[PDB]
Amino acid sequence: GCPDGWTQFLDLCYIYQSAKASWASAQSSCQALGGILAEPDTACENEVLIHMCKENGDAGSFGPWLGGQKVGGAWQWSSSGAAFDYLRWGPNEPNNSGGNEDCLHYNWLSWNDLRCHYQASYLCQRAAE
Ligand SMILES: CC(=O)N[C@@H]1[C@@H](O)[C@H](O[C@@H]2O[C@H](CO)[C@@H](O[C@@H]3O[C@H](CO[C@H]4O[C@H](CO)[C@@H](O)[C@H](O)[C@@H]4O[C@@H]4O[C@H](CO)[C@@H](O)[C@H](O)[C@H]4NC(C)=O)[C@@H](O)[C@H](O[C@H]4O[C@H](CO)[C@@H](O)[C@H](O)[C@@H]4O[C@@H]4O[C@H](CO)[C@@H](O)[C@H](O)[C@H]4NC(C)=O)[C@@H]3O)[C@H](O)[C@H]2NC(C)=O)[C@@H](CO)O[C@H]1O
Ligand SMILES: [Ca+2]
Repeated sequence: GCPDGWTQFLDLCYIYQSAKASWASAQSSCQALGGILAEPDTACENEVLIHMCKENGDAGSFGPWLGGQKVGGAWQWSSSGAAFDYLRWGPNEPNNSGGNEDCLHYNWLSWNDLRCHYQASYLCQRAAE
């Protein structure tokens, strides 16, 4: 079971929220919905979020926040501290442009590193009931 207006995949529920929110603000928003920024650590979870991005007309540059973060030099999922294993970086990413690209988001439907105060839409996940 997933809540109404959310998209189901295996044991997860996702939702796209149109916003102009920093990564931190987006996290706070997902937490109020009982969830977290989406952490697509499998190829198929990414395909589902990508489909949602296309559905919401957010398939180009400065696509939505995801829950990956760069702590020091290490790319990891926020909720778990897990180092990225499966990767979905876009071509020539990550590139750390301007030196402060410490948050994960979709850029042209691929992962990119972006400055965390950039204002974007966001994707949340929660456990299915
Ligand atoms: C109001 C006003 O006038 N404001 C302007 C303000 O717009 C402007 O900011 C610049 O805006 C432009 C236009 O949106 C930006 O250009 C696009 O950037 C996106 C975002 O990704 C880049 O930027 C972020 C940082 O913000 C960074 O995290 C990413 O890594 C990426 O940086 C770039 O990485 C490249 C490798 O990935 C490097 O080689 C670059 O040097 C590096 N850029 C920087 C700034 O360091 C980006 O996605 C866009 O790229 C698409 O479009 C171009 C042109 O068509 C293509 O050449 C690209 O290949 C890419 O196209 C897409 O590529 C996909 C695969 O990658 C394909 O799947 C897609 O189909 C294809 N899509 C299309 C439509 O062809 C742009 O490059 C830019 O970042 C802003 N800043 C700068 C400095 O340019 C500022 C700046 O002057 O001025 C204000 O006045
Ligand atoms: Ca980048």
